[PDB]
Amino acid sequence: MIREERLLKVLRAPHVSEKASTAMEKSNTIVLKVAKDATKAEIKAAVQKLFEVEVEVVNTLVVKGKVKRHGQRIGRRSDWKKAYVTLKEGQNLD
Amino acid sequence: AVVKCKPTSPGRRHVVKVVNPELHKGKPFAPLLEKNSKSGGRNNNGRITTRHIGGGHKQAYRIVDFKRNKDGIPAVVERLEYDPNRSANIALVLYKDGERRYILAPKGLKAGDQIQSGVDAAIKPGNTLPMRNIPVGSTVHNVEMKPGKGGQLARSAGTYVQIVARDGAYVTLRLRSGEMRKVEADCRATLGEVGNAEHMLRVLGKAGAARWRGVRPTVRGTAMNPVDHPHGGGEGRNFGKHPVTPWGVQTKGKKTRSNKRTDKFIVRRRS
Amino acid sequence: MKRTFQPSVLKRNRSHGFRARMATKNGRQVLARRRAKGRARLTVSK
RNA sequence: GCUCGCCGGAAGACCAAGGGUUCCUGUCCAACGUUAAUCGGGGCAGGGUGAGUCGACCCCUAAGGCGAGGCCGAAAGGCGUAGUCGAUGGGAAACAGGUUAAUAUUCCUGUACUUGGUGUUACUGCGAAGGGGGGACGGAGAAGGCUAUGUUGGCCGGGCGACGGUUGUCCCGGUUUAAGCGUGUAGGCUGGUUUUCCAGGCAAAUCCGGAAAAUCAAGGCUGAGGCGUGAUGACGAGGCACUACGGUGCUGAAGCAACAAAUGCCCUGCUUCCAGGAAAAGCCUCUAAGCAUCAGGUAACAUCAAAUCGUACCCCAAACCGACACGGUGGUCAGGUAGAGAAUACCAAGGCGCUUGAGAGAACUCGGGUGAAGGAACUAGGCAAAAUGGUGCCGUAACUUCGGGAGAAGGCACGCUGAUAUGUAGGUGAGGUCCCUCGCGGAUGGAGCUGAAAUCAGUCGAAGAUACCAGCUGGCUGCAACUGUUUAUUAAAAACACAGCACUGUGCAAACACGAAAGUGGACGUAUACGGUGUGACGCCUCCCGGUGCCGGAAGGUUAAUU
RNA sequence: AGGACCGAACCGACUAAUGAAAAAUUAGCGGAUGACUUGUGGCUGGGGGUGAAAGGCCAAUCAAACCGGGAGAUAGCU
Repeated sequence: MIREERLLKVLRAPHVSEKASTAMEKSNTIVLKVAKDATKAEIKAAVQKLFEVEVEVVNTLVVKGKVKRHGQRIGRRSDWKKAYVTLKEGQNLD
Repeated sequence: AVVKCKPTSPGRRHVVKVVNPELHKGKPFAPLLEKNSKSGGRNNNGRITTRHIGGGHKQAYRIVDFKRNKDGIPAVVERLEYDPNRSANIALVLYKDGERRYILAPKGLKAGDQIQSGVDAAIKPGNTLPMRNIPVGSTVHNVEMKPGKGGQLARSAGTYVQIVARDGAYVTLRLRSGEMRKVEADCRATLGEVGNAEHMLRVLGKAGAARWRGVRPTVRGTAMNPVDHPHGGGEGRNFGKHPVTPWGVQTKGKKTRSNKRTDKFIVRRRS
Repeated sequence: MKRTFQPSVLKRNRSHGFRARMATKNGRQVLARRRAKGRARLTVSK
């Protein structure tokens, strides 16, 4: 049982990319940016409540931040957690 | 028996094996085993405290019974076994009550021989009893110095002690060194000589053998530079000084016993 | 030719890392000194 | 794109460590790239790392670390008990195919497995900080059984030749398929089952150990591979539709047999040797306190569960350690022909041509090739080159510690073809036939397959161990017995070490060593042991105690604090 | 059987000629079941360690490491 408030905080965004699109189309799997602390179960819960859609399974991974250079000064982008969430057969997501 | 090995290579030429067939060809009694890791002759500070120790073969520790307290229960000798931890051979015995122990194998002992500890026990080889009960003139081994402690004198492959006298609460032992020593007469002792008496006839026959026995090589002080040893330095081979340890103390002759607490027990020093 | 530095992360950490430094008084002192100096990377710790 | 060349026990493929975006795409060429650069491991932007079963975490411990109390220490702190950490070791579980520009045992497809809860009905002794078993272990050697893998034939598809021949004993390609489940084999280990008692296993034990007694000779454990299923599937040479020339979608034959065969597996086995070969948990089992008709245990079945972190890419290197796009770096994989071979040569798969080129064809330098006659005359020195170089057989001195010396020396044979023998000796081994406690069984049987070595006869060349590969040999002699070690980076030796020898200390709270100490090593050793010193295999051997040391003595002389 | 023999890997470094290289190269060379070699982790600390002993090695540094401090040591010398 995850708290409503917690759930709302978990899910950061949808991730747009070719791969993501492919996943959505073929495998019925949505690619989300989620909180770095968000566990799989929590993510699933969030998905179910907040998008109103049955979840088969969630795979997560941590994306490491790229090191960049703004002019002369070096600086690193933040790490962030990506989640492939596979929706059950016949579940169409808006 | 001793066996001079045929010189099919140098390093085998001068080898003499001591091959006893009556030893157990097999894995030892595992309950009585325990771990025994190597020091490298280095103490808790991590410094080398005794030179020339290092390496050699992994060895288990056989838990030998030197206290020898199963009084009245007769044991029977199951087998003789190789112990890597000592010059003697050990013997796995089986008490009538079902317990097993390792003991130093004495001279005549073999599989099937019955042995017994206690005041009542028969004065025969391998039997153990207090030195007030043991007849004067007898050869004993595995001799306790303090009653109850465990055998400390005469444990090595072909050693034994003579009980020369029993004067009241003490008995006088003629130790293998030639030292005559008073010992409390209630101290325990095992009848006969300890076993593996042709141990001294073995000759390693190569450098490697020594190494296998965990003995690193020994450099001569005279081969060193003066900063290292008192004997060091000299152009060519010089040695114009009285022999001494690496720490400057005389080596040829200078006595080093300082124990004034046990001077009373020493009847006569060895010669 | 086998050069002197042959990196190993665990070894580095155990040797020089924060916790090791903390463990002893001299280590602590070193840390303090570093802090005083204004070091950004107080220890080898990543 | 087509040729050419190089690596191929790597200059290929996959990891660890280390790095940390170098990966992929688009875009830009100032700088960086030893030249140019449209290219890049460079700049900028975007994308990319998907796990119950791989690894970490986790449970367990080794060396070792920390260490409540504690012992010790001016202080700081040292050592260490209980404990708790610490892998490089022990501990549950996944395979095949398909897919991305870039991930995959992680996605998808198929087919699996594991150990937890929870609930069940069925049963009914459960229970640990404890007991026992197990885990649990060395070197070498030898086979035998296997597979990986390869070769040939069969089969299936395609081919009929840019130049003489090529419908055949011809040419090219393919002929692949897992874990799991079932079977429990080659083979290895052990005698089982029941009963009774017992000073043992810190207490108890129905467990282990020990005693008896009965009765049956098969009982159990282990075990590669094969076979079956998994699989009416998947993959499949290439054909056929579309084409953003990147590829996408459909389709799909055969898919067998024999022989050879590992250093891999059975094997943590067996045999043997002495130098005598981790630990703890998981796992099995036994009970105690306990609880007692409850919990807990095992039984299947249902359901839920398996979080977290790593996953790109380089990894003998242009990405790690070397200031550089410059030598070092642990593991795994190991095709063909020749060969003893992981050597060597040429190749496969795959990967590269080393980020300045173009000419010229002087001296001189580097790295190679050949050289008349002579053959060490060179030189400090045959330094360097040259030479020797294989298998089999014959043959082989002094001296010797009887092992050696010895590959001593020195010689002969060596290709190809045919025959012996349309392929032998051997190896393997199908049908058939017989037996049978019935199976992965035993006999007999020899088809097919594979296959040296030799002899005889012929034959070609200047030359047959034809290339690469691959000892120079002998004689006298110093030193050190020997194998070893050493001045990282001018010294590898006659130096150090060595087995052996001798002296000497040391009686165990050992001498000695590290420690203001506690303590630790010596050693869980005990004089056939340990320390120190010298000598240095083996053989034959090996006067002086005045000096300086050490050992013993203590009559006298001298002699501190103290008084 | 073997600190046995010939010989790749692997470990080394006797001879030779020659910055890519602050010790390498190519050609030969020694050991190659052991007193072998190697990965990972651990321990020993500066008059201290370790040393089959060369004053060797202890982070390209060694007859006393490096870093900071006493410290602007002292310098009848340049």
